Amino acid sequence: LGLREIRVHLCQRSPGSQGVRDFIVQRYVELKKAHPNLPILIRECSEVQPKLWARYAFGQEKTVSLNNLSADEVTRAMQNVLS
Amino acid sequence: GVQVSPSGEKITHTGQVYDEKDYRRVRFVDRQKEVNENFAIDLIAQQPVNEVEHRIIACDGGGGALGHPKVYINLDKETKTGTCGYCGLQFKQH
Amino acid sequence: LHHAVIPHGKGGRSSVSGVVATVFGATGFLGRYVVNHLGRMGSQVIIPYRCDVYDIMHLRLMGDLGQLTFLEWDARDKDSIRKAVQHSNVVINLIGREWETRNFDFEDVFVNIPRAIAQASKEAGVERFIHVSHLNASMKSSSKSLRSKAVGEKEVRSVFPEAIIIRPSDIFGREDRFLNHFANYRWFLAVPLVSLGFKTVKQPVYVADVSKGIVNATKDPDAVGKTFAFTGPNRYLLFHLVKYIFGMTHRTFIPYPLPLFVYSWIGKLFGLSPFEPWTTKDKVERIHISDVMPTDLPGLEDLGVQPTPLELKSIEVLRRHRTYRWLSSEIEETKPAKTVNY
Amino acid sequence: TSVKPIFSRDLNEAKRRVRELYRAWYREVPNTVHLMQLDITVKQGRDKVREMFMKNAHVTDPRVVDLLVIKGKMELQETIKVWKQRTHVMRFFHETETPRPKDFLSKFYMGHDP
Amino acid sequence: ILPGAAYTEKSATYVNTEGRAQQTKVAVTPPGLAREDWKIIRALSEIAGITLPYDTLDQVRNRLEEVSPNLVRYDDIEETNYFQQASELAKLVNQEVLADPLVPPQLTIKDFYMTDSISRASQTMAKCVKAVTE
Amino acid sequence: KRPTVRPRSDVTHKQLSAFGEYVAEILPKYVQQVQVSCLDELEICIHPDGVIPTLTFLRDHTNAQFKSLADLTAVDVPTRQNRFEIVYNLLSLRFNSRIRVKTYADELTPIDSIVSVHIAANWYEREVWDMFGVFFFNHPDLRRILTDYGFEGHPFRKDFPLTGYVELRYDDEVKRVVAEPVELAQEFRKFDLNSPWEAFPAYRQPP
Amino acid sequence: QLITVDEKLDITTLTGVPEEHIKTRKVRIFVPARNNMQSGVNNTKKWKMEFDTRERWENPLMGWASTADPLSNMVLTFSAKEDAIAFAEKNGWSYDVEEKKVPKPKSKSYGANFSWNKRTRVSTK
Ligand SMILES: NC(=O)C1=CN([C@@H]2O[C@H](COP(=O)(O)OP(=O)(O)OC[C@H]3O[C@@H](n4cnc5c(N)ncnc54)[C@H](OP(=O)(O)O)[C@@H]3O)[C@@H](O)[C@H]2O)C=CC1
Ligand SMILES: [Zn+2]
Repeated sequence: LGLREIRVHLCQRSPGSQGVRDFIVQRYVELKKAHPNLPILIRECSEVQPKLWARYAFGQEKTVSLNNLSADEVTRAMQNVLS
Repeated sequence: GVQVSPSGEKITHTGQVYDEKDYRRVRFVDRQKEVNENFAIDLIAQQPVNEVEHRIIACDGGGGALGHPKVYINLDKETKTGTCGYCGLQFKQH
Repeated sequence: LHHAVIPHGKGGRSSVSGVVATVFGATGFLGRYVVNHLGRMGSQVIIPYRCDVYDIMHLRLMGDLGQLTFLEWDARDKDSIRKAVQHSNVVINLIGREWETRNFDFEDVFVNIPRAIAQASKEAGVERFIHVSHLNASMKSSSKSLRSKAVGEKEVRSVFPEAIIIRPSDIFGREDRFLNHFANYRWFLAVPLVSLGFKTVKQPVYVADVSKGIVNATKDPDAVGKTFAFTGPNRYLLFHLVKYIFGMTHRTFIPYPLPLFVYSWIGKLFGLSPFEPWTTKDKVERIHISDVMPTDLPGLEDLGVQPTPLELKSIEVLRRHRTYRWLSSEIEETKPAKTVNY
Repeated sequence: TSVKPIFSRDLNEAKRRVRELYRAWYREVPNTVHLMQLDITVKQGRDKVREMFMKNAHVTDPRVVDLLVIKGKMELQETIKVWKQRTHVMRFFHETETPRPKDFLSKFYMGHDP
Repeated sequence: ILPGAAYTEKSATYVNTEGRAQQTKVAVTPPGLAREDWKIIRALSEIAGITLPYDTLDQVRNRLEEVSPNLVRYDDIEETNYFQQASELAKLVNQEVLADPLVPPQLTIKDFYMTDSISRASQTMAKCVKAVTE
Repeated sequence: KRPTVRPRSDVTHKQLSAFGEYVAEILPKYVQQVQVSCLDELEICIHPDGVIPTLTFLRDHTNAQFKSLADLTAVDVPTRQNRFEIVYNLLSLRFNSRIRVKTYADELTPIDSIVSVHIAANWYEREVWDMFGVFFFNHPDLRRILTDYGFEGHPFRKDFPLTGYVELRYDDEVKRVVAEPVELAQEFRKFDLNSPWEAFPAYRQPP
Repeated sequence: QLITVDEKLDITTLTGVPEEHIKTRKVRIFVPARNNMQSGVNNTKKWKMEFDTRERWENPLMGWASTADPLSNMVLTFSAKEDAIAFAEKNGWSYDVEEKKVPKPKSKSYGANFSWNKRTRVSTK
């Protein structure tokens, strides 16, 4: 039912992940100030496709491949997750 | 050193006697476990300590090629006594 | 739980199960299969034997090193039984005879010996006890053997509860006394049957099934106060069963009726023998009473064995009796027996 | 990628030989159930034949199939003749080996293996 | 009680302070009726109605990849970043330090030989302590 | 004069190197890497298309009357992709000399048979097949020799375990000699013995 | 003539091994580490291929370490990593690789033991 964990996956150097790094440095502090009790896990690796996982009440997870996605589109998909 | 256990079995120089709940006592029924009475700890302790004159000596087993490799033992200490590694013969100097 | 009775291995020879077992009728016909199925998965099997060492050789194998311990005993003499069950978890009574002797009657086989064994088992402190009665075991039966076996089944509960009492039908196997017994009626040029075999029903079972059943019951956390009916499938009518025997053994078939009193006298004078008799009064009686409909009780499939039909394993038993001109004949040329339900 | 053949241009020319081999085995089984006094039925023998064929039905390289045909022809030689015995013939059925479980929980109950 | 296995007795990942994931390799199998840990959890689940999706270890490594893929990358440190955001985000909260010192608990070698269950159960560590305190 | 070490010759080395030049320049289509060891032994290495012509040549030529096959072997080397290094040991009886012919193979790259040249090679090729799995073309029988009849595997490969995969014992339930999966009362104690010190710098594999 | 087999090379049906020790078994390809009791490095320099160890138990008679798997002491030797990867893919086994580990080259100097300013001035000999 309710949202329990989000977690983001990305790379530090593959440009398909750019827009996620910019989104982090732009909106992460704002998002955490808006959701100070929610955990949201940012884990970066070398060469993988970005993802965004949404952990609901039971073991119910939802992925969306936000590869080569501008930061505004990242934030739109993320608000779709939050709502 | 052939003390027995409360179960009634004999005990080896390697304290090994099967526990009372171990099913592997069946093999000793109408039978017996081979355990040696002549222990080496007791029998090497039942030997004197060889006073010597020097501070370094040499121990073969006693037969030359029938003993063990010729090693050398220091005897500078007086808190204790020297001791061979192959055999267990002890030494001292005065 | 001692550290040595912890099961290890991939479930085979040279492994461990924790099934230290005293098997008292091991020198027989069911006990050899029991010991085989125990050693096949790794388990110590104490085997008390009174016979000569020549007749324990086939049991000397069927187990890895040190897992088969034989020790001599005597039913008359206690302290030859405590000595056996002194270190065991399980005890499996298979003792039984198809005739009395000067030294041992049926009471002193099915009643007093299980009572002593179970007393020793309770005093030693073992966890289980597998008694083997008969399916027809009833205090109101016709045979001394069956009444004695019901009395033993009751007295074993009275002494050692938390027990397992298996009640098989008449078992068939390579060296049985059921199919071989009916097939050895060729040496007489005609076979007698009470009422021509009708009004009699037989639900035989195979040795491997009973053996696997015992060998799982010694590990099942269930089956502590449960009786079992090791019957097998395909209830058979005696005339058709003997016809199938004498078709698979391709000799001939000359049936004819015979009353029970003259056939009983025949069994008596055959049992007049110092050696292993061919026939006995109690054997005739046990042959000519039907097997109970066993569906009031669990059976094999409640224990982890799918029963085997007679038609698939009988040739292994019956090809011994064939002649040349028929020894090289297959299972699918005997127009199988006619089953009944009743 | 551009390798040599053995007895095969590609897979259909090899499945031809495979079916020939199945043919020989199907024709041979009733003779072996009779010669050596097997205590089984002709149906389950041919079922074992089809089973031991299907154990290698996942393969596509023609060279593998050709070597398997060769091995099967060797086994068929040994079985047409009575070089081998009731023992080696009944060794396919696994009549003593308890069935290896394919469930997680039984494996967990006995053993540390998967 | 559900007996598990030790680092000598299970292939397992253990991430260090750096972040390097590192795979153990099974040396000896665990004793008695003791088993691997994820194995016990999945068996529990199957006894319940959950029945977690994975049956083997490689599937569990795929799951670890789904959660945190820094873990399958054995002996592969990965450059992290984004400390300035944590700085901005911790500068907000106002929790004050105490005017009280900080001694670590491992103040001497006497407190080094016994730090966990395995070291607590050890004749050699106890001999070392008996030697250090005397 | 050195009593502990072996005495060395010169003429045999020169002879066999000259004969290696001979075989090389006379049979170039098939030949690779002719070599002569420290101890006097010639060793020719061959493309598998050259087995029958090379063996017939050394059998039937006048300066090379190698008309007696001593061995036909194989050596499993999992490193090289073509694992099996198949060998032929031949002697002359006219010049009192031996020679070695070598070629390579794989599980799926068989070799022409040789029974048309040396009838001795029938059972040897059957053995190589039984032990390594190297099929041989136009061989008369080519069935196992040494292994059991219902045997699955090629033992002398390095990827086959020493103790095998099956084990035998007689079961009273079935009255046969059943084959069961391997289970040892004592595991074979493998030992690590190779010292970590270069004893032979001449064979120093460089990096 | 030649043949167009593009799919992967597979040999599992030819080796005649069972399914258990093909699918269940896991392989570790590695260059063996140096035994730190010795400064010798020749037992390195070759790649190897081990299998996952399995249950070893004590025979109740004598205490001997028993096994049910025959690949307990299976150890092979390759001169390159490509060859071991090829062999494991060929025999249907699943592998896990440990990339090579070389010691760093270090600037050794005996005169640094006798420095004027640095802390390398060792006090013994
Ligand atoms: N057809 C069958 O076999 C059926 C059997 N059963 C039951 O199955 C059990 C075993 O059947 P089965 O295996 O055929 O029995 P067997 O006659 O085949 O062998 C039974 C064992 O009992 C031992 N035994 C018999 N009398 C004595 C005695 N007086 N003192 C000591 N030991 C004795 C024998 O030892 P030795 O031979 O060395 O004297 C023998 O090993 C019996 O309890 C029987 O009631 C039930 C239904 C069918
Ligand atoms: Zn000495």
